[PDB]
Amino acid sequence: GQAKAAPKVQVYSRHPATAGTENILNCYVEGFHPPKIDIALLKNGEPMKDVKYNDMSFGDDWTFQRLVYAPFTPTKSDVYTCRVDHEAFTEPQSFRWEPDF
Amino acid sequence: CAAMDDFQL
Amino acid sequence: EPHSLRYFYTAVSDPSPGVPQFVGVGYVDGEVFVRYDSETQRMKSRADWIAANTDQQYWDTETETLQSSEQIYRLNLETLWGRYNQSKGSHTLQLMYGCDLLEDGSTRGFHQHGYEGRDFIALDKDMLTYTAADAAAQITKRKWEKDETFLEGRKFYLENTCIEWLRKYMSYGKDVLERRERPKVRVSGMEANKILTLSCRAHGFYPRPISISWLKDGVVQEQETQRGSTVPNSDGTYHIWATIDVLPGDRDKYQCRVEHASLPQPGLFSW
Repeated sequence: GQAKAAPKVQVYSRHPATAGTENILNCYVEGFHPPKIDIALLKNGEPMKDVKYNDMSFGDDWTFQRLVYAPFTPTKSDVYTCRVDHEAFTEPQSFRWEPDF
Repeated sequence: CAAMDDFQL
Repeated sequence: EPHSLRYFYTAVSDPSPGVPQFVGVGYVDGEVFVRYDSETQRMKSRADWIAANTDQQYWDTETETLQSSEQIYRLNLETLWGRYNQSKGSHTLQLMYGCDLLEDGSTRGFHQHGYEGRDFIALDKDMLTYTAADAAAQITKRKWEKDETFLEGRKFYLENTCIEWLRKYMSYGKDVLERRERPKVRVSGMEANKILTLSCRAHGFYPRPISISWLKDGVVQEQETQRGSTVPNSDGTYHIWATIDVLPGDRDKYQCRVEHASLPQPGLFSW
C-alpha cells in the first residue's frame, strides 16, 4: 500500500551565533512521504521575512528533503521555531532553534 | 545530459 | 570518493504548494546543477560552472528531453492507476538514474522507479534484467525485457553516455567541486543538576564527507556520542552536530574531534 513517512527536522544557524550579529536560520525537513508539506519559519510565533525555499529532493528510500532558510539576527529572548505540517503528523509540529551562544 | 525516455512503464 | 551523475524525476497526480506536477533535477557529485519543472517547462542552470560551459543548444536539447519525459510520466501515472484498485488518491511516481565512477575506475549504473514511496522496478547490476517489486511492476518488466534494442540503449547510456558526460561535468566544475571550505566549530554545553551535555557544532564545511567524534582523554566515546545527520546550508556548504552527556566534574577531559578534507590534520575543539 501507500508507504508514508513522517518528517525529521533540524533547526540550526549558518554560523555560530552571536547576539546582535546577522546570520541565517536554517530548517531542514527530511524523511517524509508524500511530498506535500508545509514548512514555516517563526519569530516569537510569527512568520519571518525573506524566507527562501531550496529545491525539494529525495533519496534512496524515496523520502523527501527540503531546506528552508531566512536571514535573522539572534538575540537573547527571540525564539525562532520551524513549524512543519505534514499528513504523517498528528498535528503541526514545532522545533525551536537553540541559540548556542 | 538527461536520457531520452525510449519506453514507458 | 565515488563521483556521480544522477537525475531525479518526481511526478504527482495532485500538485500542491512547493510540488509542481513534474520536477526533474540533475546532480553531479551530490550537488544540484540543473533543474526542470512543469511550471517553467525549462531546463535551467542551478550552478554557475554548468552555465559557463554550455551553449543555448545544450539548454534547448535538455529542455526537449525533459518535456518528453514530463509527458511520459503523465502517461505512466495513468498506467499505474489501471494497475491497482486504489481510487482518487495522491499518487507519487519517482525515478532515479545515473552512474557512479568509483575509485579504481570501475563503474555502476542505476535506473530505479518508486511508486507510493515504495520500490517499484529497478535495473539490476548486469543492466539487462529488472527486479519488479510486485505484480503491477512485473507487467512493466515482461514488457521491457522483451525489447532487445531498448535494453541495449539503456545499458549504453548508463555505461557510456552517462559516464563520459559525468567526466565533462567534472572538468567544467573542478574549481567548485574540488574546493575546500573549513568548518567553523563551536562546542557548547549546559550543565543540569547532575549531567552536563556537551554539543559540538560544525558550520559551513565543504566537501560533504566529515567525521565528528567525542573524545575522553583522547579516547573515542563512540557508544556515548549522538550525531545529527549532515544537512546543507544555503550556499552549498554543510552542517553537523554531535552531543555527549558527561559528568560535570569530568568536563576538562572532553574534546570534539573533526576529521575533514579542509583540515590539515584532525581538529580538536573544547568547551
